[PDB]
Amino acid sequence: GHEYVRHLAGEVAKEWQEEPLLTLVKEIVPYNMAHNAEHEACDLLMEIEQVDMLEKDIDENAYAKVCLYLTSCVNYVPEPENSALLRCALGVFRKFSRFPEALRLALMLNDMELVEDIFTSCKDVVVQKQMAFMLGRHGVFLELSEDVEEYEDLTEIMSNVQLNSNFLALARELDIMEPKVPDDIYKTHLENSARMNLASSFVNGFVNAAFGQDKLLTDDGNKWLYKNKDHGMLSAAASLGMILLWDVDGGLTQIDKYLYSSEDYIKSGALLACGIVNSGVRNECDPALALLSDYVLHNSNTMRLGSIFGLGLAYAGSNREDVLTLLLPVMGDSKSSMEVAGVTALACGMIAVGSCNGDVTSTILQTIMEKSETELKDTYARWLPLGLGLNHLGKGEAIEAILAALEVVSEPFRSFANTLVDVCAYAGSGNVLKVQQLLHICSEHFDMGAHQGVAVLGIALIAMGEEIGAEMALRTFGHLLRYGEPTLRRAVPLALALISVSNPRLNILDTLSKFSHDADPEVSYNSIFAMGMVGSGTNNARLAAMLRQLAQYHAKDPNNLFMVRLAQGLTHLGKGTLTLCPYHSDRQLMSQVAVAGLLTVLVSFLDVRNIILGKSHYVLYGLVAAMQPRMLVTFDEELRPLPVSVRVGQAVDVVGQAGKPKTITGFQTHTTPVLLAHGERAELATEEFLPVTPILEGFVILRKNPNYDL
Amino acid sequence: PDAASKLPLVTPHTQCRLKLLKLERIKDYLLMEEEFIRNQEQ
Amino acid sequence: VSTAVLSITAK
Amino acid sequence: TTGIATIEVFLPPRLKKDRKNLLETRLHITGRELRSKIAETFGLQENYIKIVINKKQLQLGKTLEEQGVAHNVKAMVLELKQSEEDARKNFQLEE
Amino acid sequence: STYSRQIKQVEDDIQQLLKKINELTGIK
Repeated sequence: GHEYVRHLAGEVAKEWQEEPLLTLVKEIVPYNMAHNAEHEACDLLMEIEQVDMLEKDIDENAYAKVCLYLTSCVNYVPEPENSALLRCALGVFRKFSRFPEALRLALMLNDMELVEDIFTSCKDVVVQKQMAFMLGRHGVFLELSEDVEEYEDLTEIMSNVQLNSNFLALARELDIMEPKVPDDIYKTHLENSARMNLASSFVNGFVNAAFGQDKLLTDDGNKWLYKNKDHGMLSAAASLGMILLWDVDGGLTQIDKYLYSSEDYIKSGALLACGIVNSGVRNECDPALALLSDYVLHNSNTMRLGSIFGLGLAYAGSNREDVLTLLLPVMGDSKSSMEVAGVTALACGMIAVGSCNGDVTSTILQTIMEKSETELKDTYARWLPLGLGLNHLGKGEAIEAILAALEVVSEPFRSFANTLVDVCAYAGSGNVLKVQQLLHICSEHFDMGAHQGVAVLGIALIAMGEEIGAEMALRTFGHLLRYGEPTLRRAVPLALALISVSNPRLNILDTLSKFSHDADPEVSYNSIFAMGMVGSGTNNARLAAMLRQLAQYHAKDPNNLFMVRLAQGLTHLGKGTLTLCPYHSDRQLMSQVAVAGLLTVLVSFLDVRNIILGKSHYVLYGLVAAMQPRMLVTFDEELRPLPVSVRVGQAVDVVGQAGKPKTITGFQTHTTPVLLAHGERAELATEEFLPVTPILEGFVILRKNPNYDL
Repeated sequence: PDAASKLPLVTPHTQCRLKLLKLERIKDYLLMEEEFIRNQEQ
Repeated sequence: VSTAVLSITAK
Repeated sequence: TTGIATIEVFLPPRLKKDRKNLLETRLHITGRELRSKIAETFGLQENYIKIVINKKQLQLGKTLEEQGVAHNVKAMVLELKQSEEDARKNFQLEE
Repeated sequence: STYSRQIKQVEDDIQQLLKKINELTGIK
């Protein structure tokens, strides 16, 4: 009897927590495999904690269902069951020679040795090519050995040196090579100062990002570059490197003209542009380390400001020893201002994000200790914990000692640093206990309440792991905005932007539009920038209409108008071909570099009045670290483009129900060089080709199906 | 529909550990919401 | 009031 | 071998050539000489390109040995829109 | 259906908590 054995398995699971039991489970599990009730068998081993021998009893016809069920349960179970579940599912995948999806789980585990072992064990060169594509998208690089066959192509794929050419191939394919002037975004003719020039420079950088062509800077841009004034003249030059993103040869050619300027602002903006150009792509000759290294100890603080941030963006998520050893002494330098120390913290955190680097942590802690309380009152000091927090991004319980080291620090900076590092350690984990602690922090009303904004941001930074926590945190953010103190509610728009970046869902956009025209100027700026961030790179027509209406409303307010222009530039990022979402591979893999960049921008937005609206708007270029293309290329065995027919539609959960359910709904058929919106999956419409990886995102390699045309 | 009380759609429909975990996450966030609101109202 | 007992801390 | 260092030169992709090229040379030759050599053998203008060598910048005035170059080091070639001497001039005019 | 009683209890708790949230926050 099926019901009797189900009840027996339930009773066995109940009494295990309280010899023949092993025989009972070893007989029940194959039955559930036979009668297609895989998830009940998975629950059995999950309860009695013997998921080890579940692998031995898996057949070819059911590995996908058990793997998907085990992986989907990880986001909602705490440690140490996360590691056990990931390793069991990875072992099941490896036993079945499904190398790409095993590498996905290894990247989830953040086990570098396991990733290298999976990459090396596979014998299929094409499968290794696809896995190198996933590694390059994730920002993970393996130092392969020379005896490995096809070393050059594998390293080139992992280093993303071909990303720029493929992106330009898309742009030519979608005939969107034409540059867009910021006036095309503003559409001021339909409407019935240095700040606006800086806003237009930022829009010009955002819209034409990674395209390499521009009607306003690739021409004789000295007129436009000098049209800005003072520190805005900093960012415009840096924007010139944003158009040439991922193009470390052409971009550095177009930036070198500005490296000879007698003006410090243009020179350091161009240094930051050189750093931006090298972001993502991993060149072997290290051009960014060659150009920006000589200006990290310059007399001018602007020289250092551009150079350190450029080097951090270029080598973000790399954990390079040479760059870190070159950047660490900048913190303790006497001539380094608190701005330079904060930007050094940001760069060092971005370079060694999620690596728990000992030198970075020790140097940041020493810098924090040496600063006096009056110095710690400076808001740029807030970047020091962030670089520390980025050092331990997603590590979890590895910050306790660091927390102890932070106990001696004086308040209120001690509370701010503690909250920031505690949040960063549990980023993308969904730990409801940590979110409960953050809500406890946000509960107490109060200078004194600086860390409350960080706690509000951290609620989103933890709940971003999966959709259930995301929507629940949306409700929590509504409550915080209703009941919070003004310092509490100035960060809620930033949390909304973080939790739904490049995902312009209607409810969040409406919530931000309600608070866009708010009495408090800071929450208004944050709400407008969050409207820009939420629909960043989506080319949302409705969001563009709201932003144009806001520009009409905020015409007389320079700060609000600047924020509106920034949001408009973000909405049309990369002409709709780029995304800032830190989650890829069906929103299951968290890119530490993207999270680092988003944090660098959003935490700095907690002082939008003095940082973003002041002389430090260049920190917006941290979004470059999070700039990835919403990609779908099908390549042949020799990496040449292969136009194929695919069906693109909103992703549908498959776990649970049996059969072969449709994974997409409301789909349409397009040729493969197409852009995927957030939450949109793509599947091969025909059976002519077999993808190397199940996930049809980024660069995908297709093989000829022998069964087709039998 | 019911506006504020739109809860996320839990999957799968079949009763299993995964659905229990998703529903418990929803319950945890609702409990945290209740605590926060009861603290802020007073 | 009293710390709400979440599912995780129930152990 | 025999004072021969094969620099691993990385050319720009706009010149559709081999991505990685070996170039053997002696070590006490000056940076200007090295720049001229990579200009001539790979067909580029001597004064219109910049060499990034050993993760640093090529010091034209100084010889290769004092820059710390060695065997199998990598050198990336960057093309220039304006030459290194007239760019400063026209930017000084653009003041 | 070993979690049927647990799922039912959690769903009832969810509904009670949602009703309490609506009562405290107003929305009527």
